[PDB]
Amino acid sequence: AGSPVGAAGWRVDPWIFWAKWGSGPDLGWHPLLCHMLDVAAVTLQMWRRVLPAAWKARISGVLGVGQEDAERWLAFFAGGHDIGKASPAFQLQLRPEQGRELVARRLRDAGLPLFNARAPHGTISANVLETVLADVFGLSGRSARWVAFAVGGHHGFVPSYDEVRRDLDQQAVGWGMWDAAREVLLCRLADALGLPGSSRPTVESTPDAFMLAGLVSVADWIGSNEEYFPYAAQSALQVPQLDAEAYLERAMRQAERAMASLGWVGWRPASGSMRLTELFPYIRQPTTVQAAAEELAGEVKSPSITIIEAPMGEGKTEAAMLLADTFSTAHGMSGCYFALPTMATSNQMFGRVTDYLRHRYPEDVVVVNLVHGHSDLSALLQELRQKGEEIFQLQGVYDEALGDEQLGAVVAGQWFTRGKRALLPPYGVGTVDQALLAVLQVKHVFVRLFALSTKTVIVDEVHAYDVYMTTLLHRLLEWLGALSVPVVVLSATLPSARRRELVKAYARGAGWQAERDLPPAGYPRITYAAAEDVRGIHFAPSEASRRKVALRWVSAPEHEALGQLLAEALSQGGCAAIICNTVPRAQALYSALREVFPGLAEDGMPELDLLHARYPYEEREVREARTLGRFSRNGRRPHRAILVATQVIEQSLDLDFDLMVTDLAPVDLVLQRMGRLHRHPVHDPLRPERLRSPELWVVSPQVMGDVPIFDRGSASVYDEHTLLRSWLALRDRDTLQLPEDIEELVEQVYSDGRVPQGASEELRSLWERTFKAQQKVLREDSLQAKYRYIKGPGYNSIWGIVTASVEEDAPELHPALQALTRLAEPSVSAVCLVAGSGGPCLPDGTPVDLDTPPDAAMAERLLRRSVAITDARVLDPLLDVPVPKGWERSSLLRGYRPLVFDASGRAMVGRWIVRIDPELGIVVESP
Ligand SMILES: Nc1ncnc2c1ncn2[C@H]1C[C@H](O)[C@@H](COP(=O)(O)OP(=O)(O)OP(=O)(O)O)O1
Ligand SMILES: [Mg+2]
Ligand code: NI
Ligand code: NI
Ligand code: NI
Repeated sequence: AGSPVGAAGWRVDPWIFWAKWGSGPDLGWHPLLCHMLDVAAVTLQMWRRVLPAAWKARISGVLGVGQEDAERWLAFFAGGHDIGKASPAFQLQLRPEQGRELVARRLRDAGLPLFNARAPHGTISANVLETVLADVFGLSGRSARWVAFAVGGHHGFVPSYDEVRRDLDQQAVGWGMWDAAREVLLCRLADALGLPGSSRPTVESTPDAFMLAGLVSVADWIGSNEEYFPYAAQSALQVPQLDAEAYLERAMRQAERAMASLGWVGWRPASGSMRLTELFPYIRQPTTVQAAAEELAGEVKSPSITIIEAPMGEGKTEAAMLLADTFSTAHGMSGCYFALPTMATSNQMFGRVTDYLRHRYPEDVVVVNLVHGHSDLSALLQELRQKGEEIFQLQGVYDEALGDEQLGAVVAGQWFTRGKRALLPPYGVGTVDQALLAVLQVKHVFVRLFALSTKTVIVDEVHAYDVYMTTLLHRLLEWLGALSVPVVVLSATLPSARRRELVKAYARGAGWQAERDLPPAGYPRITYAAAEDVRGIHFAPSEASRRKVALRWVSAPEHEALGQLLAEALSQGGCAAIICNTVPRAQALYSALREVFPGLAEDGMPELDLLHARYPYEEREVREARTLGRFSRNGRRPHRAILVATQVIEQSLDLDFDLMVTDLAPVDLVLQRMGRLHRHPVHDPLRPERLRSPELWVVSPQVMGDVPIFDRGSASVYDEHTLLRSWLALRDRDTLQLPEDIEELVEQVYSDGRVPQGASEELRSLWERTFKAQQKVLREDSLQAKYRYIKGPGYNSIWGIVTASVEEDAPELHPALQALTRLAEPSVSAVCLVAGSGGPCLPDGTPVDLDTPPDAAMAERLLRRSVAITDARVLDPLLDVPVPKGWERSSLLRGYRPLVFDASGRAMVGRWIVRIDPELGIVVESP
């Protein structure tokens, strides 16, 4: 520091600097030191009221200090996140319309030099902390640099090394008097936290600092809510006179109230030492997999991965929740995230999770988990309808890459509105995609790693096709292993190579130097892996799982006779499902099937029904509720019904069907679809005699010679070569011998064996060609990994864990990078409206003002019309439609495109016609 500073300069007065500033009705402002005390207070309350004890113990172990020192120091860093706001570049950012000259004269009175240079405040925070944390606070240079970059990454991305130590203007950061000012602020915040003269923490572990950045981001978000953290200054004209400690106390109580509103407090484990029959009253005699799980439960270690492989319908989820209960009770990991399969809704799972949660936690589960632990939109809607202003609302989030403070407040505020919100609460149910996003190079990934770090992860239903086609779960397992996160993976069946690479990934993250191989065990089995311990527990399949399943084919010439086949099969009655690989095929087959089954069912709704994601959300709620009401284990089963549907039935849902028709798919997916066939024994006596023998109809592809010709939709959804392997594995079967044939088929298709089996040359050509295509895809993804995936845990530099496109912002996320990695289909969110005078209107029938943000009621009614279009034909033209100016400033409606149908229910989008059918849902069609 090259500028001498006199005592008059050291008088400074800390309170003059601002961190938050008002706009309209709020003429006041928030002093920077107040904001730092607020974020530190939120960190303290997190440590004392939210975080699981195992997390605090482990982080205290990494820090090398006791839990008290770890608490005050983490609070010090998190409060130190905005230290760079004390720079000329940020203080002069103020709007001229809102008293910028007043702040200018106020700084000038202190004697601070002024400069017009501009830099993001977080990079400045890294630039100052990397030196100040060492030269004053006595931390090692590595810990200082690590805390500096991590804390400086809080608005989206950790700064690149050049951003902090090369391109950064000195005039932007300031020096001399500014350094004395920041030194004063940091010393006062530290004294308020009681840092002297406690032993200095070691922060040299890269992954830990990385997730800690996510903790800091969440803390700043909590401090950004003006309802719980009102600005201390009542007007720009005057600087408040404050005692830092009393303000810290008030900030702590406010933090407690704010986090209490989010339902993070207070999940007391309330042990306890419960058995499986107690947690789940509905089960009398536990299934064999649950028995082996109950036996394993007494021997589990704090960080370990479990892989459960049992036939579908055997009740693996209760075993997973059992191990999770053992983790929360006996190992201090009181939190869990239930990672659902991508096509699954959270609804049915959430009730099971709630029913388990009643046995371990007080009735706060009613007042907390019901609205906060749910990922899907219905909970957000009920939270909107409920009094009062239940949704968390941010303001004054100064993300430089967005155009203004409130815009950044909206983008950050999406974390409390979008499905990713389910990640935040200690118990949450949601898609596996939210957890898989943690390894992508996207905004705020460290927030995801931080959320996952505090909970055991339970991956419900893993498919072999997914683990074969992508590395996402492997990388997530590496980072999960680094964070000492317990993991349970449910699966109907996996190839041995897949289990090997998964356990290898979690072990690689764990740092487990032991290289001993996984013990062999017959199917069904439970793999297990702790530090010093590794197990392969085989167990006898339940006798109910021993069934022969008929496998009939319907060839393309017979395909139009398929409805007549449904007539001859269901003539005696009985439920039946028909899975389709794509929405348009489902709509078409349904339209064809309407002629065959006109009749109403006993429940007063038609026996024929359709289900897919492409509906306005309320209609989706109706059809989903009707389906779950018909075909669940306890539902009012119709004497006869037919349900055409996509793969939304294929995953997670607890449905039962007397008969199953399905499109060709990779075999693990077909079996997963087949798990809904005769799933519940209680339904056995009442089944029609024609359907008493389980039977699985598969839709055959057109076959020129011996060469299959897959339909374009399935070809676009699934890898073509895998479909070829599956069709070859299934084409000669007459009967499936469960449960061994499950593992047999899956280990046949995904394993090394090439079986042309002496067929035609053209088929060999199709084989080699489709395989070359698949390998070209996998290779191309492997070569683009630097631009897509974050560095693994063993990477040494805290910077460069995420490189480009840093601070865009905010880069996709779901529409873009999600698609290149095939994590999910790219899509547009849309709001179905109707045309009329005065612009777009709701169907019933009130006008919408697109120019202003919606009120919560109107936002709810608008969200009820929402739909996630994913069709390639109209996706781009829909993106070209601007998001209306009032919506992008709303966290509830950012990224949503209005979709104005006419009275005919038609709308002109691109060359294509979009139409909103009462039965078919949204329908794309050529004009
Ligand atoms: N021990 C049990 N005995 C009898 N029924 C049980 C038992 N445990 C759970 N069930 C019920 C609850 C569910 O409604 C139904 C299916 O359980 P479930 O956990 O969904 O199996 P699963 O998850 O392994 O199937 P899948 O592999 O297809 O996802 O059986
Ligand atoms: Mg399951
Ligand atoms: Ni900030
Ligand atoms: Ni801040
Ligand atoms: Ni901020």
